[PDB]
Amino acid sequence: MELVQVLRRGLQQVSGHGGLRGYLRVLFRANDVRVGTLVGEDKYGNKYY
Amino acid sequence: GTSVKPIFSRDMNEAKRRVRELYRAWYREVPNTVHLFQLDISVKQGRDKVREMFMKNAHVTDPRVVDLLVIKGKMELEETINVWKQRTHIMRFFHETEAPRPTDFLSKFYVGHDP
Amino acid sequence: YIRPGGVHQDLPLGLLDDIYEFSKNFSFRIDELEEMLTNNRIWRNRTVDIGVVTAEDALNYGFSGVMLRGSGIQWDLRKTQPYDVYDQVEFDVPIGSRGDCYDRYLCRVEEMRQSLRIISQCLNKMPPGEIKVDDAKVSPPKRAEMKTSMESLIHHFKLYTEGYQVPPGATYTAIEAPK
Amino acid sequence: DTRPTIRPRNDVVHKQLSAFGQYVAEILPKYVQQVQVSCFNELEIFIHPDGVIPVLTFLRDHTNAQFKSLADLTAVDVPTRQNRFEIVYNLLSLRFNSQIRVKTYTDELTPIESSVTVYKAANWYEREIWDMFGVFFANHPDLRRILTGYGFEGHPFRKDFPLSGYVELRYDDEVKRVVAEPVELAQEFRKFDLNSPWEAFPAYRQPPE
Amino acid sequence: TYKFVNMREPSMDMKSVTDRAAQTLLWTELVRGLGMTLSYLFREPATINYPFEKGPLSPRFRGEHALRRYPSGEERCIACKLCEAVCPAQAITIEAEPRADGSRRTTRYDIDMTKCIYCGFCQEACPVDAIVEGPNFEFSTETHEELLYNKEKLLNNGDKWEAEIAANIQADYLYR
Amino acid sequence: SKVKQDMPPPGGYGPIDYKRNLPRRGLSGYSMFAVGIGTLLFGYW
Amino acid sequence: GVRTSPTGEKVTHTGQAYDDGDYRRVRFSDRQKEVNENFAIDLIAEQPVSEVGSRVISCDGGGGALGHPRVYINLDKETKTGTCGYCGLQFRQPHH
Amino acid sequence: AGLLKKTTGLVGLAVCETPHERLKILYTKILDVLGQIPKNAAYRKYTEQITNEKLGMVKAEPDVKKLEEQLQGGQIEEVILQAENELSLARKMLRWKPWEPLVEEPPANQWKWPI
Amino acid sequence: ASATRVIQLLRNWASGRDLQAKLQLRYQEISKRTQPPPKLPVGPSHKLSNNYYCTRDGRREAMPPSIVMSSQEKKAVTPAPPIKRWELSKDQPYL
Ligand code: SF4
Ligand code: SF4
Ligand SMILES: [Zn+2]
Repeated sequence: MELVQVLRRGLQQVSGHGGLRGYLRVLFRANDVRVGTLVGEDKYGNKYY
Repeated sequence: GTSVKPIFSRDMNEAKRRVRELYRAWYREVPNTVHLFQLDISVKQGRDKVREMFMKNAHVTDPRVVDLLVIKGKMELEETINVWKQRTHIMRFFHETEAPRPTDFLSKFYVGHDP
Repeated sequence: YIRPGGVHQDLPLGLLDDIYEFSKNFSFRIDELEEMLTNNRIWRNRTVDIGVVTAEDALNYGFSGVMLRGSGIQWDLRKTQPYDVYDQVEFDVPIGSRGDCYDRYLCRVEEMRQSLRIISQCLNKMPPGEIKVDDAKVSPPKRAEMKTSMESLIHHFKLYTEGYQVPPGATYTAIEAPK
Repeated sequence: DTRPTIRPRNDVVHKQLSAFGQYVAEILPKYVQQVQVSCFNELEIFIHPDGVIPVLTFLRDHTNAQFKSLADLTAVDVPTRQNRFEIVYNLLSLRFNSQIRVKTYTDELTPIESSVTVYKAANWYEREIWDMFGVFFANHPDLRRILTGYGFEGHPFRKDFPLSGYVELRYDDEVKRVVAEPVELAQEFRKFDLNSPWEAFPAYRQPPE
Repeated sequence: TYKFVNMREPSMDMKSVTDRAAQTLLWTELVRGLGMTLSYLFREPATINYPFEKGPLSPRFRGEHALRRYPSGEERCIACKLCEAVCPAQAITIEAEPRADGSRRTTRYDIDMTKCIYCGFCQEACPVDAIVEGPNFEFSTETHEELLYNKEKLLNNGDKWEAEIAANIQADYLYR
Repeated sequence: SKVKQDMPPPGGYGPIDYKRNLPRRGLSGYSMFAVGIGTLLFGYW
Repeated sequence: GVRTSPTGEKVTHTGQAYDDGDYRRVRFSDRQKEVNENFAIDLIAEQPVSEVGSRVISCDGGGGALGHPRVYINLDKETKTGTCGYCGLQFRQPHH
Repeated sequence: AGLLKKTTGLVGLAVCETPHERLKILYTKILDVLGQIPKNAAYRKYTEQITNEKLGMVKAEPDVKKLEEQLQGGQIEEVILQAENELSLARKMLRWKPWEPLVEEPPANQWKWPI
Repeated sequence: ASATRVIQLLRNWASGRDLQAKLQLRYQEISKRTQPPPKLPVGPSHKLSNNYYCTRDGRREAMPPSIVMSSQEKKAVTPAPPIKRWELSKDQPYL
């Protein structure tokens, strides 16, 4: 059951990262696929989590 | 005041005695030093140079100063043969990288305001 | 940080708490090392009975700290000559009885634990008060006092340009640095 | 302490050291010229230059001294003294938890017979006193340079020696070797004269001379 | 007080020696090393994803220096000249002149990043807290000349990091 | 205002363990050899 | 503000200006000369002149602890608006 | 006395199984060599004071375990080592003979810090 | 922390100890990085009553070394009492 939840969380990462495109984008641009709440944004496009 | 301690030598005779074999040793070492250290200078250059630093201080009178500087001059020949120094440490004695400093009065006057 | 006359600044609020959390978990990390190395044959055989020295040669050679305590020499600066507040705290000096490489290793890891003892005691007995001496001639005045009082400004000026003049003399002070 | 600002003093150790100061003095009225116990419970035994072995062997093996820990040996180059160098031994007693300081005056040429026999710790602790200062130590196993560069010239800790020295290195592409040249700095040392013209603490003032 | 660290009394009963023989023959203690290191294999790493996340710092951090200025805009530095006097590396070099207004400030505040020590004495030096170290530490470069700073470069950095250091000294000046 | 500076909690921080906590685990030496021999005769059989 | 030299060479508040030849300017090309566009002199001059009716006025400069060492500049010279040395703010007093 | 302690806790220094009489015969020896140095000597008076006095109970009290606090100088097995050191000193300063006045008064004011 | 229970038993069993009690990294336990402003104490001699520097002169109260014997029936003493053999550890004497 625990492994099922972890797999569920893994799929939620893809959904959180705007589907497939964002998930592949962040993985090949930041080596991170962990998603957190939006916290702010400067006048530059720098997404902050 | 005049009476003082002979760190190794009573008289300049035994002081000049000390400089002799060290001079003999320094002249024997030249062919092997240049060989293993892999230099480009000639054996005679070492000999006539080993000549050189023996003379600029060949004017002292206190037998302590000469014989203390004897152990000073003692203190590189072994530092060479046991390859302790580098190539840069004995071409340093062959000061060559610099321009030849000015000798006539006019040349110093031309270079700058420094005697 | 450690300046003549005390310390330069005071700790940020709550710093004692975070270091306390580290102190609780650190003893586990020491156990981690001892599990890893202490009983391992390969480590011992590369370390035990290696580089042994007698007590007399170790002392005559000018050695200090673990180099003596590993060889069984009964000596430690914090205990014999307690500087600062080291007298108002107890700690078990880990004296070995072989003098080889292994004895010093166990001597160090116990000194790790005994160091952790000092953290615990000073943490539960941290007194209030100022961080530097109350003498502007050797301690720069507080920034707030700097910008309102003349004598603070003069003393701050002369301390940061000329500095305090130390009375003449000589002194060889000694502390047990972990080396 | 009623006055927490000033450091408390320990008088009990003060005369106890003073008692031991006279103690060693009476054994060797030939060597011990001066004994001094400072304010901070530090005792100093001023000895003659040829006393490096005797008094140290005394302090090392005595029943009431047992000072077998050689802390350090240092020189204090004082130009204004006819004996510029001042070799200073520091001794520590495990049994009596005390410290011993002995100083010997010495000129440049005048040698000091090595104390290696007394303490073998001094073996390495002379190879730099010859390096930094230039005081030669007699009957010593080796006097090799271990701080100055290989073939470096001079004794840097001497106060006639500049802080920047004389030689500066640089790799030279002409000869494929780093070579030395006379030192020229990007910026010179902006020395500061911080000795205030108004007198300091009057206790240590020199008498009218 | 003190304690021994190597006094081992291996009991010579038939029990303990069997354990000792078991230890040597079957590499029990070595297996502990395997099981010990295996334990952290199955544990999370603590590897910060730089530069997507940095290390934790404190308001007292000392980094790239930056000369600040008052809320009005006038520079804080007043030819105080204390900063280089207390600077233990002599990186600061400052020369003042008369100024047209009479608020005679300096023309030069060259501090060599390859000479300074990030001592912390700089802010403690000038009473008007003119020069402070900004929290920046990524001011790396490729030519040695750029590390040599000058009065324009510091003042520009002061105008850059002004948003940060102002809050840093805001939450730390009580300690100072 | 009253003096506020970093101080321990009024009861002090909790106790900090400092012993060596090396775990006494594993089987007895005879059991090690017993099973070690035990799996053997299974293999030959 | 900031001015422009004959070679462009945006002058600094100090007044540094490389000459026509001035071979040292070769380090400037292919790069940029760092200039602080904000000049100290003309960002304090336009600041409003404070009107405080007293002979002696403290000049801590805002945030006494965080400002500059407080001065007690005199305000009696009616010709010249008395200003703090550290602050540079020009304090004037209305008609004594 | 009692059971012979296995180790002294100081590597290199071993346990002597007959310590009391070794300490005895040492203490007489330093008393013996102290016969040579004349009576007026202060070093003689100092160690003729702590030898016989410390030879007292080691002659009387035979228990080395109690001898630890009789001498307050740690373990007996290194007390005899220290006693040997005192014997070495007696041999050494039988040459030194420091009872003469100073060899030299200190040249002018070489002392008197500060300068 | 993230780590599921089955992993935790594997880590706990392999290391022979429980690790969820204390971990190498940090978590919410740390103090927040926006601690309230402090109110640092004043000096012991900060009083505006009698506080003359004539009392505390640590630098000035120093004295040049005391002259005891200069070149220009007895007892035997030691520079300090001989050290005291400290006892074994009460918590754990034999490690
Ligand atoms: S930066 Fe500070 S110390 Fe330096 S001159 Fe300016 S005010 Fe003085
Ligand atoms: S940068 Fe560091 S070394 Fe340089 S002046 Fe400032 S504090 Fe001193
Ligand atoms: Zn002002």
